Amino acid sequence: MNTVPFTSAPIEVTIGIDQYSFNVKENQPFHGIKDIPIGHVHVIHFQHADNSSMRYGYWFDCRMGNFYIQYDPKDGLYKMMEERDGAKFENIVHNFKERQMMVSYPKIDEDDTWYNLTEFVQMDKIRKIVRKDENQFSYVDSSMTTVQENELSDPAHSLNYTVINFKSREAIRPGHEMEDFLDKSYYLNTVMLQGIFKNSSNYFGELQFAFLNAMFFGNYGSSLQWHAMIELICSSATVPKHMLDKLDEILYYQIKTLPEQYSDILLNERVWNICLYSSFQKNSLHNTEKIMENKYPELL
Amino acid sequence: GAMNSSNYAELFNNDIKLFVDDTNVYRVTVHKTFEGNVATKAINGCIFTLNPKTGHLFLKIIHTSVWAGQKRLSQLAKWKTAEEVSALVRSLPKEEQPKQIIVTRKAMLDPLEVHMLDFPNIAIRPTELRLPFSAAMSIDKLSDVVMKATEPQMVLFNIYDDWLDRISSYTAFSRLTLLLRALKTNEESAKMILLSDPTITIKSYHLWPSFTDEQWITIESQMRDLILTEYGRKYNV
Ligand SMILES: CC[C@H]1CCCCN1C(=O)CSCC#N
Repeated sequence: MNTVPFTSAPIEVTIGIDQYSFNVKENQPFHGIKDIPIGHVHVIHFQHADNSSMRYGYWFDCRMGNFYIQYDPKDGLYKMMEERDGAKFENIVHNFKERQMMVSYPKIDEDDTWYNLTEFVQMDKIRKIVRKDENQFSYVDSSMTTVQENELSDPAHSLNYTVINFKSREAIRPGHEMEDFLDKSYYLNTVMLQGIFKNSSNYFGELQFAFLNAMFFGNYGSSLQWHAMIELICSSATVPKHMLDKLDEILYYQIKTLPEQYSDILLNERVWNICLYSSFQKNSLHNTEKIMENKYPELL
Repeated sequence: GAMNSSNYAELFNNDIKLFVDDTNVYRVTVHKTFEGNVATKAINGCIFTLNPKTGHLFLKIIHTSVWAGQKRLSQLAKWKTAEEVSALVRSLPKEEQPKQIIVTRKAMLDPLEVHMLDFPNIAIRPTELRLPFSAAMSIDKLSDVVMKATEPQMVLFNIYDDWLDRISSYTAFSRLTLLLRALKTNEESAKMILLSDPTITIKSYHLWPSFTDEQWITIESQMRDLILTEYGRKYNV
């Protein structure tokens, strides 16, 4: 079990840790979050009580170092930092535990939700999508745009997701125009899986990270990326059976964790009606189809 | 964006553009099988690719052999059309290639867009105009060359005959669309108007009769009347 502590909470803010969240009042005695499960990436995220503009947060892996948060009154935000001195951190941390000024990462033991949402997400891949190599952790917020969004403006602050474009030379073999546009199997399997991602685990890690950034930060480009990665699989006639099975479980837990009041914006009608009802895989997503119908029959 | 009544004069500016109509590419008669089922039998079709400024018509004849052993032919026809239009463009010299291609049916957009990926600077546009180009097979010489073809074939015409020696492209296109609209709404009556007077002939190298300017005004009026009539006969007005 690991701990992401705070120097203080000088402004009223709603603090999220993974799918959990709690309200902290201005200058309330809050010194951080303990009992954080080792083995997974995590995200700690913020929404100020006074300017709900900009949700922002930090992806991190407690294995990669000791990371704490101090409010910066000049830049106006809670920043993550990486301490390089052990002992002082553990001793102050012991003291913090001792004064019980920390909330406990509140994981029900029955609950596998976070694992299932982050199964293929690795910090190494996050850090290549979010480029800032002097930090072990990665900042993301509501407004950041993706590389592909920028093509159609500040590169240092971009989400460098893998570009998918169904009407592009990368996706369409000369001479197979109709074949490849109606059956994206060659774009999926040869171009993206074998060529760019190397395996389906790295494909799924990016898909999962894109969903999580869309859900937690309202990041529009991430939502587009999530749906594009789904559509590429659902529009391929030839998908390894193990990827189809795993994709069903992936999407099931994403739709399960989405707030019901956010469906209007984060879910793209066209992509889901095609994937579940009109596409090659219309019959291969039973668990995802079941929850979408019992929870979002409106969209369909 | 899309082409409509508002940006209508853009057709006659000096940017090269082509209309592409695919409504006569896949043509079938629907008949009964000995077992009382229904079957289609294809006949030769054509792609109608037209420069509205110059009248130049690239009539790509689609021979029924292209469909042999193929499935979902109506969908195939759109991709075949886009393949052939892309091949036409690649065959033209650079200075003759169009800057825009306007498809008459919106289902041609993605097929053509995908075939033209090598041409990022050629805009593929739809249109809100309901153009009567389907009636091109009511022009006798065009219909004759399609039905007689024994192999795939490209045949070049000027769909305006020599009209541009005396009238502008705008007026020529308006004349063409009126003629085609009449042939579409009542082919028989339209052909009666065009070929009634035994003294007016079609030159061997033309598609339409050799009307004087005054005769063209009379013809055009008669075509308007036919269209309005059928609009009455159809709607009971
Ligand atoms: C995160 C709790 C500790 C240990 C990590 C470095 C900074 N820390 C502070 O509390 C900042 S004010 C106390 C001092 N120095």
